[PDB]
Amino acid sequence: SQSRINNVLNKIHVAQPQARDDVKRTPFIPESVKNLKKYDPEDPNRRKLARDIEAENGGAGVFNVNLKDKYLLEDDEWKNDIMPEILDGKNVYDFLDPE
Amino acid sequence: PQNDYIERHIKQHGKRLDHEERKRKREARESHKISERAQKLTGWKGKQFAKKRYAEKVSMRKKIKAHVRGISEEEMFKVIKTGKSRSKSWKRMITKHTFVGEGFTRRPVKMERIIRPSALRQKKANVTHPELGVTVFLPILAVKKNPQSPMYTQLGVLTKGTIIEVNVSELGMVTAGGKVVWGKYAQVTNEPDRDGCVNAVLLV
Amino acid sequence: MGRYSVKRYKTKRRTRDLDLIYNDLSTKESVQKLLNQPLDETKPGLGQHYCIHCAKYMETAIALKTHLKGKVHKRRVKELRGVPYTQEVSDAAAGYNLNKFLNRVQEITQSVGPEKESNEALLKEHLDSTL
Amino acid sequence: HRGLRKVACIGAWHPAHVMWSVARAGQRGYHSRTSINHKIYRVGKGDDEANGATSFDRTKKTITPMGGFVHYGEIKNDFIMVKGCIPGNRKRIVTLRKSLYTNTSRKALEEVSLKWIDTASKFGKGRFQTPAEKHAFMGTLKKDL
Amino acid sequence: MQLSWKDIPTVAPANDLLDIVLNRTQRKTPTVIRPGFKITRIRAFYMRKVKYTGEGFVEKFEDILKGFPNINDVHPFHRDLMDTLYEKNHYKISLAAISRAKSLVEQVARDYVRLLKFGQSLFQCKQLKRAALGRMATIVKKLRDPLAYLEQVRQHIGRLPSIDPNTRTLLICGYPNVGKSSFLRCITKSDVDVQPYAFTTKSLYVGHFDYKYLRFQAIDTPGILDRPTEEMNNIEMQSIYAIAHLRSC
Amino acid sequence: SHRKYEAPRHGHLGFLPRKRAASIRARVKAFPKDDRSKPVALTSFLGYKAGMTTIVRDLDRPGSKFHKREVVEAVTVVDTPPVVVVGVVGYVETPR
Amino acid sequence: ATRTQFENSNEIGVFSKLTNTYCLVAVGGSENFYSAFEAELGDAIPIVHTTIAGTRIIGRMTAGNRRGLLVPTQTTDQELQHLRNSLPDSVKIQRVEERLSALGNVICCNDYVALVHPDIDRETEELISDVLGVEVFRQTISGNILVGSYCSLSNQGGLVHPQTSVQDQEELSSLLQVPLVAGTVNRGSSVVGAGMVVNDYLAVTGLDTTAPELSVIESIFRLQDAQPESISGNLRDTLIET
Amino acid sequence: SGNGAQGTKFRISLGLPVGAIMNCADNSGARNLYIIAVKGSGSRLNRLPAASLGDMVMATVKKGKPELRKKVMPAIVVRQAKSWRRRDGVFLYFEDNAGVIANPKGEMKGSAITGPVGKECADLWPRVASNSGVVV
Amino acid sequence: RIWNELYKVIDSSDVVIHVLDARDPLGTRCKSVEEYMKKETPHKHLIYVLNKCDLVPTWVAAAWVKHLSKERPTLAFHASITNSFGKGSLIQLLRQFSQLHTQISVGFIGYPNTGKSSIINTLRKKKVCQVAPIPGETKVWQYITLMKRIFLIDCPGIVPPSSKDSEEDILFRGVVRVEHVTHPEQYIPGVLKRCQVKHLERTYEISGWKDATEFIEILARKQGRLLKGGEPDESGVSKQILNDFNRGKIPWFVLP
RNA sequence: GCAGUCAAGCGUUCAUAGCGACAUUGCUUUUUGAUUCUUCGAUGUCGGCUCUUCCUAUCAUACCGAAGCAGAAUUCGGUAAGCGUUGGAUUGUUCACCCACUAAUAGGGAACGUGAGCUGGGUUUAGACCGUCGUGAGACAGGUUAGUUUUACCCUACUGAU
RNA sequence: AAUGGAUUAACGAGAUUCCCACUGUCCCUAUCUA
Ligand SMILES: Nc1nc2c(ncn2[C@@H]2O[C@H](COP(=O)(O)OP(=O)(O)OP(=O)(O)O)[C@@H](O)[C@H]2O)c(=O)[nH]1
Ligand SMILES: [Mg+2]
Ligand SMILES: [Mg+2]
Repeated sequence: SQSRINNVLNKIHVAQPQARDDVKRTPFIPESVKNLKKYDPEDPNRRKLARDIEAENGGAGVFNVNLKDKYLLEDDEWKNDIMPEILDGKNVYDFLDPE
Repeated sequence: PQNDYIERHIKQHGKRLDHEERKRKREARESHKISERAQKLTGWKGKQFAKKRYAEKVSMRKKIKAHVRGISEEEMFKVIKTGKSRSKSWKRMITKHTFVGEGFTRRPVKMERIIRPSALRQKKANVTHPELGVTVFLPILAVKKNPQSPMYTQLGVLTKGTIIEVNVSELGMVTAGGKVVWGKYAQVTNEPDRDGCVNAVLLV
Repeated sequence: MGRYSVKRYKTKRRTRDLDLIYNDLSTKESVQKLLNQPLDETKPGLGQHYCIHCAKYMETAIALKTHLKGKVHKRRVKELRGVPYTQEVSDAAAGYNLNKFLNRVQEITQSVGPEKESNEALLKEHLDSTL
Repeated sequence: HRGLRKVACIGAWHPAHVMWSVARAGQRGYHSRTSINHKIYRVGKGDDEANGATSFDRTKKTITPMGGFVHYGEIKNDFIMVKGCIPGNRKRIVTLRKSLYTNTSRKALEEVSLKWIDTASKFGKGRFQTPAEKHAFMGTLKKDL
Repeated sequence: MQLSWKDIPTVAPANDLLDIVLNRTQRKTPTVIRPGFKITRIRAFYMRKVKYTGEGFVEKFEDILKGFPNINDVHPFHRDLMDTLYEKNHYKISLAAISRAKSLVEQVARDYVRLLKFGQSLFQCKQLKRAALGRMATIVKKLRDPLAYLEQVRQHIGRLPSIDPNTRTLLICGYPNVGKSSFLRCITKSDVDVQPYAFTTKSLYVGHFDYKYLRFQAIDTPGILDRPTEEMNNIEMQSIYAIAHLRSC
Repeated sequence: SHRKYEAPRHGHLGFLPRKRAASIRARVKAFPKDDRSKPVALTSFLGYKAGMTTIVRDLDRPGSKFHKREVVEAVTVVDTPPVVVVGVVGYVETPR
Repeated sequence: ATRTQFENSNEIGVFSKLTNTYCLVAVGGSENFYSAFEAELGDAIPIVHTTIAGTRIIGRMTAGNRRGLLVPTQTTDQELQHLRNSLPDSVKIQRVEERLSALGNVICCNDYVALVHPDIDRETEELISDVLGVEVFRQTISGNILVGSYCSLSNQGGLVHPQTSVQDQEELSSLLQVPLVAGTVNRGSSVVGAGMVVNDYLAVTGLDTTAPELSVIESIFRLQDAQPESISGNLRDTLIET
Repeated sequence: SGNGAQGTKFRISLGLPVGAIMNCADNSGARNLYIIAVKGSGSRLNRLPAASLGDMVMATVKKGKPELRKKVMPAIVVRQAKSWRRRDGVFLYFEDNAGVIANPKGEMKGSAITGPVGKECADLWPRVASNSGVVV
Repeated sequence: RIWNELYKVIDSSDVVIHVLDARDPLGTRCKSVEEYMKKETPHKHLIYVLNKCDLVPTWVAAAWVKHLSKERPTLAFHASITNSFGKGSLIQLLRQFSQLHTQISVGFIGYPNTGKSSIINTLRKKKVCQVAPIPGETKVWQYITLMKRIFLIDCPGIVPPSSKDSEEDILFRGVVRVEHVTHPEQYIPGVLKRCQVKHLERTYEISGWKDATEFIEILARKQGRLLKGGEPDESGVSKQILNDFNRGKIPWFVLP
């Protein structure tokens, strides 16, 4: 062809960085991921995978995910409490701060 | 897909478990359902069932054997009331079929009285022959004898019993001396109002 | 609701508004774009002779001479003197984001103010030299 | 001719009687009706102060809007807050039956959680919730000092 | 279109196809008129049934001539499997018979509406309706033999495998009873019988596999005996154009 | 002729005759039947309708596109004082 | 590389956000799309159901990396509080107000170097370099104005849309310091940023993604532990046919 | 809903009936669109098929490039200027009518979208939301 | 009905003249009609007439009658009354057929806007027929008499129902009333091909034009016909050009 | 349709004095899907806005049946009228035919439903022109334009009210 | 072809077609006064 292969060459010819710095930049893999097992589909001992936590109490349109009970507070005793979000006038999220 | 696949699926899996029970219990019941459809099916479903049931008894018994009326003038003439105020009952239109001739060239509308329309002009006619039993589609050349008046001879009304002069060029018949015959006389046998065909028996 | 106010203030027939027009004068780059638009077929003065204060195209260069010498165009000059009334002025009136409000008023007094007045001075320097 | 707010052709030539289904003019309204599947949100108490305060608001206010309801006074009794719109008008007697059959949809099973109840005045384009807000926002007035 | 032919609905035999269309114009159209009516209503009643039945035969015929894969200019491979298997002469003659049979229905419908406008009574307009339906039934009863052929080539053309000649294939050719079916069963997912007799596969069987992130298809052959090299069995002739046309190893 | 454009009927034939009622208190036509194992429980109640108001609500509904979102909606408020009992009535089933 | 489909849509980057240290998914209907991330990522990093302005399209309203996270103006205070409770205290969260709200279509980034929309303001060009800690460059990919949709990145490598010129890749690879390939995803869809999500060790794309299309994505993003991107030259014979 | 539109579509006010000229929001080259019919519409005597925000309509082009004029093509409406109801307690409306044009699969023809895109339209159609520079 | 009146006047007449446009007779005339005349009515004569010949120059209209003389006699004619061309000639031509028939109906067949009902007005030399530059004039034919022998009949104009022959030259012939085009601006590059550079610049006289989308606005700013708001009306200027193409206010002609 | 052919039956008893179902052959413009661009005198007035009801000979939706029915789709066929059958483009026009949507754009009746509901668009006076015929008054093969029928308070019916 | 024909500026409570502007004619009805 020799008129169409330069279109295909736009995919094949990779790019090169030309290395343009002093600063070194490295990828980041957190070591909890490296230490983690690989999920196996059929296994006597595997993790629950909340697909399956969903199915055992109702189907897909009737199970109710608590968006809470999965987040990090300094005390888990108040993980279910309620932000007031309004007092008399002038809603709360404009007033709260550190100190 | 991927050539014939059901008959391979018959071999390697079987039809069903009760496929030989259900099929055998079909024609055990079909002796009772033929008498059931003939007593039901009210209104034209009992007509076409009886036409196909009677066509089966004929087809099975063959295997055992193996081993001019008068035409009024109030019809074929239409009162054409012309003008703005529809009171001019003068003009007439032929409502039956007509051979018009080869070179015709219509007269003016102010001058004419009798109207031969465009759609009812059969030029060619089915010419059946009693000897050799062959129907040939031949053109008409002239209208010699018309019954019920000598007046419709000049007009050309082609109802029934009208003797027309039909050419014979494709047949190529041989005469005495053998010059060749190119024309005959044929008599029409059906009203062309009922169908656009004009059937004419060539007189032998 | 009424008869006259519906004719001019529908959603279809809305003008630009006072908020954006103060932004167009405030810098020297957007002034030179609007004074030098590329000519367009779907615009009344064929994309020339555009007033920046009144968001309005004029038919002819004669129709800028008679438009600037009028009480209609001396509204919009007097209208655009001060702080352009954003949303932030209305929130500061209820006791809400003063420091967001007062810092913008601090910048219009210091920086954005005399940059605008040195642009409106050059428009009268230019529209008198060409007309 | 003869008007435009009407049915034009009221009948054909047979039968020679206006039939019972051709929409003539007459009484509108003041019929009895039955509307089913209305869902209770809130059952407050008369002795309970701060009925209108939910778990979010925490502002001690009653469900009575400012200056009361329109053509109806104050609430100070038990009440039922049921969604949608009950047939009838204000200061009229309604009767509340219960459900006639076991309902099947998931909409009959939801545990509602109110987040805010409006109490701005219905006698105008009301903006304020409590009469302490209106004095907070306006500032003091001439008849005050 | 290309690569597959499954989208042809049906065709009935002439005893059934005449039974459908004439039943269709009895149920749809109105059916009751009286002799005391105006002549314009009686004439325009039978004008409706001639044209509506006339379109009824054509809309079935337009479902035949559009569906069948138009054997000239498909591809010289798909033309030439159908040459050996379906016999191009009988294929092209029968479809051209229906195209002749379609145009004659248009001629009879356009005449017997045009002749019917001068019927001066009920006893004349009825006869033009019956002669318009009869001369259409003559075309159908005459077409009884080409319809039964086209039904059986419709049931076989859906079950042909889907191949593309421009795609990369590979042909597996050799003698009968060698192992070329058993080779195909282990190389790819396909239901091809492995019975130990000579001519098991009578048609081209295709299976798909993947090498180096691509799509390959493996076309099986029936296996051949060359003996006179000019004339050969139609089962065996399917191999030769699979070798000639298909541009792959 | 045959009406040339089919269209639905204007108005519902079920709620006829459209006429003024017999009393301002609408009568109850039928009650939930009887489950004769349950405790004693009243089946209806009567109160006075008074006005409307708005309600926001965090919609906890599985499957919807407004799952875990907020929804404004309008409710009625029916004034409901306590209601005092003064009588008992018994009914004998006849074949009428 | 994993094929996964939101309810029946192959578009993944519209509906999900994936960084090195956290993942963000929508709340649509059932938790089949949610568990398909936990099959690959697991307990290690927080995968958070959230909405942005009550919408499902959260992969195009936010933009962030393993340091910081940016949410637009229309994000309610509840959806802003809900994100902070879920994520640990390393990741910065800041509501950004701008003219334009689609932060996903506008800010394409890795942990190190980000590109922005050209008409973006100078005030947030400060804010992106502060929160994300990255170098900001004002650039178009072959003259397309939305850099978040037609260009995907990670610290490993990046993928651009196939209308990009040969000259424009090498000019732009000097800025990002990563290898780049004009690629297609989900059978020739040019929108490569919304088509897939990717971090430095995982890629999730649609079911419409074909087997040659996984070959480039696995290679240019260096996903396995024995793929140094040099084997994309050994995959040339696949790409000649495609 | 129909093809391409993921999810369901709630009831909003019908702003654009048949024969309503609206602006064109992409860089394809059309200036105004001209609606001829609305897909997913009802059927009632004497009504007009009315469009809304986030619908697909068949629309012609009156002003634009001569390659684009005189052919019907689908289009998705992104701005309305008739006040509708978000389900949190606010009504809102835009300045003008606008629509982008697309294939029946729902995939965009242009590369960018000028002006703000509606929120209900951006949820229903993913390929619009990839090309939307501004949401709401 | 437009074919029902055609098959009435073909059957009636003896000599059918056929008017052909001198601008372009080969795209004008008919295709199914002349083939029909030899097969079912062979005894009829079917002569051609080239009218509107003052619109075309001298040597070109003399070249059209010579090329067509090999099949039909093909008179050359101009259709007006106060200054005619060929008035005594076609009168003398009809004295030759009626002498062979020693009444004779003569119908005027033709293509629309080619001048059937203006040639009767110069044969009768009075205002018999309705003439107007819009195409759709008559619904019915009318008997028009002279010599006591020759009867003039004017059918309405006939468009052969071919798909091509063109999609867009149907506007370039006087067939469609050009008020009813949905988009007339696309046909403006069509009339640049027909009309030369000098002929279009001898009438509007402005300047040199390129890129016909520009040429319309060159005219629309000079005519001063513009929408409210300073906007050049692309429709109302393109309509006037496509009329002046058909009415003959611009000189265009296909070369022989 | 005509002209044959074949023959279970019919003809006072009856093959062959003579009829003839069920089948079938005669061509009815060319055996290789090329096209046929052919609309051939509807002599006559209803059509449409609003609105209701009724048949089934069912176009959709409910449930079955049968076919090379792998699925997907799609056809034939039955029971069924509960419910639903549209928006536009050219002539007074129905007649005749497209464009798009739709699950589907099914067929009919009720004085060819419906003028003391509307419409006067068209149907039918007197004014006027052009064309044909007539010496003429005038009529038309015909075309164009202009143009008065206007209750209800009566008994019944129906929707509401004592 | 003074049974008068072709042409044409200006003028017209004359006959017909379209384009901008515009709007409850219409989608689809609501409300106020005498
Ligand atoms: N300059 C010039 N104009 C002509 C000539 N002949 C005809 N025309 C113009 O062309 C227009 C159309 O002529 P018509 O008599 O209406 O032709 P038609 O459409 O067949 O007429 P009908 O038969 O009644 O339908 C006339 O109005 C004349 O103005 C000519 O010879 N020269
Ligand atoms: Mg073997
Ligand atoms: Mg003309």
